[PDB]
Amino acid sequence: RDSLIFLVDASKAMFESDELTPFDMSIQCIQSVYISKIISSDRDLLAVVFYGTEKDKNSVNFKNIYVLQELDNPGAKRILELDQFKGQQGQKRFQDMMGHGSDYSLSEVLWVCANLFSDVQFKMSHKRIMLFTNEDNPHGNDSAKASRARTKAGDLRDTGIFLDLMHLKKPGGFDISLFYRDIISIAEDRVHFEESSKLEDLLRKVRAKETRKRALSRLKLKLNKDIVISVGIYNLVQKALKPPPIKLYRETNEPVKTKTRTFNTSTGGLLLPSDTKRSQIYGSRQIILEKEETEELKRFDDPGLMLMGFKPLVLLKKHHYLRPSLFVYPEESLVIGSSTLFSALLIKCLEKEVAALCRYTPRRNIPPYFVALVPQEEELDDQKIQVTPPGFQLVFLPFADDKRKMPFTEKIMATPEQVGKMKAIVEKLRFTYRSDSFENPVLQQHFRNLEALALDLMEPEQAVDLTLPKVEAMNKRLGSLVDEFKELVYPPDY
Amino acid sequence: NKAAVVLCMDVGFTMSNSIPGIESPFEQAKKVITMFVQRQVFAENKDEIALVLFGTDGTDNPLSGGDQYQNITVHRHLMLPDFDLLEDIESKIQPGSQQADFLDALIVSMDVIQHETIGKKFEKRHIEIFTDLSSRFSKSQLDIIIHSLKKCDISLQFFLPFSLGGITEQQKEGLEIVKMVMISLEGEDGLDEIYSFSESLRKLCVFKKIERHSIHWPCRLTIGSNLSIRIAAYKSILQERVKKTWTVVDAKTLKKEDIQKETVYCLNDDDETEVLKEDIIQGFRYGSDIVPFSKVDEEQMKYKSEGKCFSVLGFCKSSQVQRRFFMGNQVLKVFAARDDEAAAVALSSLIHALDDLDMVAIVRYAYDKRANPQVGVAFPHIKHNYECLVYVQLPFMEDLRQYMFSSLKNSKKYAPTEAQLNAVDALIDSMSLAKKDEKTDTLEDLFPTTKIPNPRFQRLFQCLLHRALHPREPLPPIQQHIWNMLNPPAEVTTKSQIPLSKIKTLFPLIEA
Amino acid sequence: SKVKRKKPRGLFS
DNA sequence: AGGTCGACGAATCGGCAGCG
DNA sequence: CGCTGCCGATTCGTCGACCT
Ligand SMILES: O=P(O)(O)O[C@H]1[C@H](OP(=O)(O)O)[C@@H](OP(=O)(O)O)[C@H](OP(=O)(O)O)[C@@H](OP(=O)(O)O)[C@H]1OP(=O)(O)O
Repeated sequence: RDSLIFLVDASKAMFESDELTPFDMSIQCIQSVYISKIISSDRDLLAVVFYGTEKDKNSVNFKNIYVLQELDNPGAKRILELDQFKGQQGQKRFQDMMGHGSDYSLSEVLWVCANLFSDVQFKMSHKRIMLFTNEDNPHGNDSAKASRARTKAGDLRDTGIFLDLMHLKKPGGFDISLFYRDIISIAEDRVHFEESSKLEDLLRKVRAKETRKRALSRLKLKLNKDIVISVGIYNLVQKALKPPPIKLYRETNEPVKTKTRTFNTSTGGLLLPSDTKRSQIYGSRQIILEKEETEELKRFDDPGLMLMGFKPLVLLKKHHYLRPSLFVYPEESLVIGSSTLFSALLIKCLEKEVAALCRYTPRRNIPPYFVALVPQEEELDDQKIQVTPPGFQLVFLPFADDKRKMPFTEKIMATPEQVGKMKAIVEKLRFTYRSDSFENPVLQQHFRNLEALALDLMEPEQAVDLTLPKVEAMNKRLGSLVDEFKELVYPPDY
Repeated sequence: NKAAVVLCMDVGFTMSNSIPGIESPFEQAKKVITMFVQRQVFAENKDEIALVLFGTDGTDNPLSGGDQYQNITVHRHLMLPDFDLLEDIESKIQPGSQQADFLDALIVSMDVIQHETIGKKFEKRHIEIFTDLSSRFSKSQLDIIIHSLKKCDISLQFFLPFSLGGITEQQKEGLEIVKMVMISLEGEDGLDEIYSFSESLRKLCVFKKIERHSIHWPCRLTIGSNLSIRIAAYKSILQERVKKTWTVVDAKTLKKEDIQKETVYCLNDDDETEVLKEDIIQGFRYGSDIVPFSKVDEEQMKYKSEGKCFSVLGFCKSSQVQRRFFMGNQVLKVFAARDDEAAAVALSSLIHALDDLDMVAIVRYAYDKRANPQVGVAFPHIKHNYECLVYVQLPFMEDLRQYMFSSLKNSKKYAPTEAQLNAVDALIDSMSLAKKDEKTDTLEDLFPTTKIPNPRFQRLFQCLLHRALHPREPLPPIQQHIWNMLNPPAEVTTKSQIPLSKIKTLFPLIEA
Repeated sequence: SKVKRKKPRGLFS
């Protein structure tokens, strides 16, 4: 488990603009990531602190710094308390209860922040810091503050704590070269996000930076018996599912441990897996097999990807879907040189418009599967967010048993006039699609219900189901085209 | 679709005799029938098999007279196949020494059909004939047999121990009579109902494919509030699975009823204090918070869907929807509602309009009022004969992830050399799984893996059969023909060689 | 050519 | 160790088909 | 033509094991 700390600017400019103030923008972004962490059931510890504060409060009693939340798991009370500062009314409430726009030293800010990591229990693995401001070179008037802060930041980077800057939109544009460049935790190729002006982009940028990778498995990809490379497998999309209930004791509100025995019907003695056999009845006979035998009969090959050959992409039919795809990337930590082959392969098969085909074996003792590796080129948006990462897409292919035969039916052909009206209808119903457009109604209502109970509010918000069609507007946008199409194609009798 | 089918066996000496280079025609008949019965018994179908012999030393059959229908024995009547019958074929049967008439044996099979199927129901009838055709037979009855075969709807397949393409004059004459009768039933298609035992073994060496009848799902496809189209949908691609599970039994009695499972409850705290099921309640995580919530309240407060739907949210360019996002575990094909001329015209119009504009439809799907709703794409598909929409599920915003992988192209360490790229370029050609310029400028696939049966089921059924026939011996290893079918063509295997040596020589690889 | 004579029969299906 | 992912068995529902 | 039981399919929610 890790830990993360958020830094927020109290400077007067943070409360200035049709666009949201960058302060309220920050608050909304932080709310959305807290909710996001809750919905994942993740175990990381979050914290929120302000700098340049008029009133102040922190462990070491340094001036103009205010810890709002210490380093802990997300909580309902915490998100409610954080939401107390939302919108203009919350901004006014914040500025009334604290004030704003006082002087500070960022050297002390960073020292307080290191104290918060120092105060953590049970040794979290990665320690990171995230900065919100639109002020470039805040100490351009004070080289002594700047140099002691640069010195302190170097010490923290020797301490291995990561730090990074979500620079918000600035009048006259923000410049990275003036300050923070020499201070942030760097990475090898720098290419960096532009300043953020919209909540969607800000959320995308923090969310892309925040999560560390978690390799799903460490396979070997075998070009033949001899030449073999190390690769990581990653899922990139994974089906969200409703968390399971947990059994609870009635009186103490304490969770309970459930176990599962197995014992003889007559004797009642606990039965070892050796005390029983596995059976099936086929035909008119009973067949007896052992647990080790059953495991052994599943054994094919070994875990890993074996190359079968190369196939031109046009042959992979679109409607031969089977299960969600996976993403494959080189893993240099086990086998040196692997990335050079991997990149050479990606380059040449991209130039030749071709997939590879492999026999796949995820884990020990599983029947193989046929998968096709499709090359995928890196693509950045106009915000330099990585939309598609570079690598091979791993597509599963169906066996013969997976196809179901369809019933016979006669072809009947539409007229060009029918198609013409329908094209007009289709164009009149056009819109732009993006994957982030739709939320899951079932999860979205469930968590609303839980929060109303957790907060003792008792009467939950009914979440709008955005998957529903915009019927009245769609009818209005169609006008008389529907009745024209109906009169044209349908006979006078339904 | 029940088929009553009769295996009709020459048990004489001539097929009992073997050319030393090959197993006897009697042995080949044993093997091909063995594959057949293995298929039927491990198939879920309830079709029944009857086995009759002709040329027997004995003479016992429903038609049999003192001199008429001699040397014919009804070894097996019509019941479901079983391991007892299987063992009977495997070891009990032995070669005979007499001869009979196969066109008597098939009218004995007509009598078997008449008297044993009348208490049952069958869509079809088939007779399977095995002989070398070395015996004198009569053709006097040829009209009334062809009439009998026509009127009772009996199909024939003749299996010859030799390729269709040394046979005796009687043999070739019988060949032509086989042609003439199978023409008299089925013409030129009749002349294709002949198979060599070699190709027969090649064809039915594998255990039979699984299949199911996908239930039709009728619905109204809705555009706005006013436009509606009646449709029907079917599952088309699924991760298919054997329904019969393992069963758990006592190691001594082999009975199921001797074993019982118990679920314990105790507090999470030290010394593991036991808890009665009564004082247990249901609750949920919410971060560090734990919320008590009864199942009744959870059900009463759960989101309720309206019920069946297929409603269209709008249309977009096909290029918006990269296929790597495709979600779900099923693929639906959607056809028009059954027997609605207007509906077929409408859906034809939609598939046409969509394919012309190069656009796809976004739809909301719900199986019934109990299931959870989904968001998914539908897109046009066009064939000879029918047209349909395809449908697949799309992701909700909560189910994406992102990972910020390091860009390989701009790296200074991992950029390959031009020589390395040339070795890769040789390799990718050598491993090509497709042939171009078939005079139609079309690809031929040398390894069309959509046609290979799932090997896990092949292994399972093979091991089960081996255990059933032989309890003492351990499990046999996997079959070499199975391995050969799972490997790619040997031509590609041979062409791979030199490029693999080249690439091994060029690229340096070493472990941590 | 749209429907194909290769479809197995009887014993073979 | 702990969590996450996939596979597997059990529950529940609706439709089809056999017998009168 | 109606009743009945059967069957299969289907969707869903727990359980058990491998792997980091
Ligand atoms: O030739 P394709 O364009 O690649 O489509 C083929 C072919 O379609 P046709 O029957 O129209 O010729 C199959 O028949 P064969 O190749 O075996 O001769 C057919 O087989 P199934 O219906 O049994 O699946 C199946 O049609 P579709 O693409 O609509 O699924 C599909 O088979 P493949 O996907 O394996 O290529």
